[PDB]
Amino acid sequence: IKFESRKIMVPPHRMTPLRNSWTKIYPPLVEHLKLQVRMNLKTKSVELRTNPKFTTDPGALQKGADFIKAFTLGFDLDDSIALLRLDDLYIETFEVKDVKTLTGDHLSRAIGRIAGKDGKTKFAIENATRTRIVLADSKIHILGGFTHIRMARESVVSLILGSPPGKVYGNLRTVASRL
Amino acid sequence: SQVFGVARIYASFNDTFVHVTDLSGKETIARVTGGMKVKADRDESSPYAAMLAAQDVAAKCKEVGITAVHVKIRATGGTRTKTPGPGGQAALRALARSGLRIGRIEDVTPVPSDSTRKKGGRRGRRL
Amino acid sequence: VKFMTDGVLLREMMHDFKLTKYSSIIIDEAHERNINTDILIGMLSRCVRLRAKLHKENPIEHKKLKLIIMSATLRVSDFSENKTLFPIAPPVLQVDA
Amino acid sequence: PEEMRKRTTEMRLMRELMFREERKARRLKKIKSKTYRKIKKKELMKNRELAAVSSDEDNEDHDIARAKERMTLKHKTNSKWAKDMIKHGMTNDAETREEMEEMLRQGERLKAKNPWDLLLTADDSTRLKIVDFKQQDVIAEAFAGLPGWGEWA
Amino acid sequence: RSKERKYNESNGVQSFEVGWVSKASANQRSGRAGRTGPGHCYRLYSSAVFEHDFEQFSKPEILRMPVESIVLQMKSMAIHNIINFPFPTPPDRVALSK
RNA sequence: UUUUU
Repeated sequence: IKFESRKIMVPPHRMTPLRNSWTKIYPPLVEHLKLQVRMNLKTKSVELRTNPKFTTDPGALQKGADFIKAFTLGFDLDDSIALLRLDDLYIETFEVKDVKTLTGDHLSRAIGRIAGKDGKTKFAIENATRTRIVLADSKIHILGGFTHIRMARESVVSLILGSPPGKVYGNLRTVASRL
Repeated sequence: SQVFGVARIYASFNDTFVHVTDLSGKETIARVTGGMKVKADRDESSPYAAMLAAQDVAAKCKEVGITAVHVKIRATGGTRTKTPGPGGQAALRALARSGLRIGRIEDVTPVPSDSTRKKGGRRGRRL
Repeated sequence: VKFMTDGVLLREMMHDFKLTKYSSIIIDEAHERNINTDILIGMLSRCVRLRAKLHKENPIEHKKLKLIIMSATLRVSDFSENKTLFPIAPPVLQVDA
Repeated sequence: PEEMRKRTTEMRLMRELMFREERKARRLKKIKSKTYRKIKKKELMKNRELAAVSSDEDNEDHDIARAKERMTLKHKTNSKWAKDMIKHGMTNDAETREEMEEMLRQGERLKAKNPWDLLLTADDSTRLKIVDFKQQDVIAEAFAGLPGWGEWA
Repeated sequence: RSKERKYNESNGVQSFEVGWVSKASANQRSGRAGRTGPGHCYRLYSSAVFEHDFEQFSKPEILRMPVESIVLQMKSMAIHNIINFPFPTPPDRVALSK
């Protein structure tokens, strides 16, 4: 357990939620993982370090950094905590333009289709596929198990390509039953 | 007492590479890929494949004398996705657990100022 | 010598746990297995040990409490073999007539 | 003073807020699909009905509304739109027939003629102030059985 | 035969059912004779039914009815860990949970 | 059916 450090830059639009949730972020990092936590206000980057005399799990530092990173991407705290709890969760990230070059109102409607009315469609994918989805403008992040994120990705991509939400919803029930 | 190399991780859709080289990048120390550690071609991009590849290079690097590596993770980039996949994320975690000191982690994905056309076509791809 | 409902002892215990007023406590008709009776025996097992310990510490200030469980067709294992109730198995007396 | 800085921030939040409604309002403005607008209208009528936002109409209010309807007869099939759809076989379709019937029912509505809310505040103030422990816990005992914000933490 | 109140915890439905008494309960009924003189107990069921169908003892009171009052009282004792309380027969976890 | 401070 050698002295190591990680730096995770916080984008400005995630600083204020980081403030309100800081009380629930440093306890698990400093207690379970035995990590030395700090935020450099000058650089606005969360700094994590291994304490050689106290830290014991070699994977604590990287485990903590991914947890901070998950919150940074826009995932709620409790969902990010799942990265600390478990060891088999990964984040899939891809853009709308990667699937299809959509611009103007076509891009706006594609984002609206993925989220659905009142976010119903996004929750439908999240529940069926056992994953969490953050829809940041045209940037989509999916969190979950490796086999699970791929299933959610396919359901999302079908929506981008133009498949109506209703048909995608039925497909979610089928895979959900298989799960 | 502390020798640095560079650990290049190329996380594509259908495979993950873990390549460790000297600081310059000319000399290869150990290249292991997801395919060399799995029986079925479906699981080459699987995180489990990356972990085995990362552990193998970590063991090999310790034999050579390399004790720390700078991580330069990258995706396919170009006209395709720019963020490393879970195969790359898994490879990074395994390298940390291996005891090999992680110096600095940066994303070096090839990002185009503006690129050629994408292979999908007007209607898109990746059904 | 005072006859009373189980709930009366429960409340008097609410107000004074050591039952300093009493020299002995009789739980009659224990075969009925009443919920209140079960609670009282569970609490009194603990009380009597407490008062014996205090008597050992200071007999003049603190005195012992004698506990009697009275029943007809008791499943004696429920109260004799239950070590959580009584770490030492109490003696059992049978009236043969 | 530094209170001036506080004033600028409060204005900045208010400006950032007004933009957000403008962007959302601009986008909802462009969508003018009948199905989308129909769903929103239905949900709104439920909320207003459930919350009773609309005041009850007095008998005089109903009479005035009925008077105008009789004066005009604006909700019969002699209107330009209703006559246009009817005379040209466009009302045989289900959807345009619903709109015609919707119009007609709305017109019909206006044509119709021993001796034996105050929300309870369950806060601590409304309380029966009755008056009746550590040693009893000793009796139980005898039974047996922002940090790190800017500095390293 | 006795008409017992059975409480279905899963749905909170209360039912009254006529079922066989326990052997001890039957023995207690037979004991009502013999208090003032030699007496007889005429049972309207065969010994075959008695030995097989009759339970030895009826279920304790604690396992049949709600325990919300008892939990509150014990919590007022600062008996925080009711699970570790030395019960004669501990109550079911589900009943405690509700 | 019982039954309780």
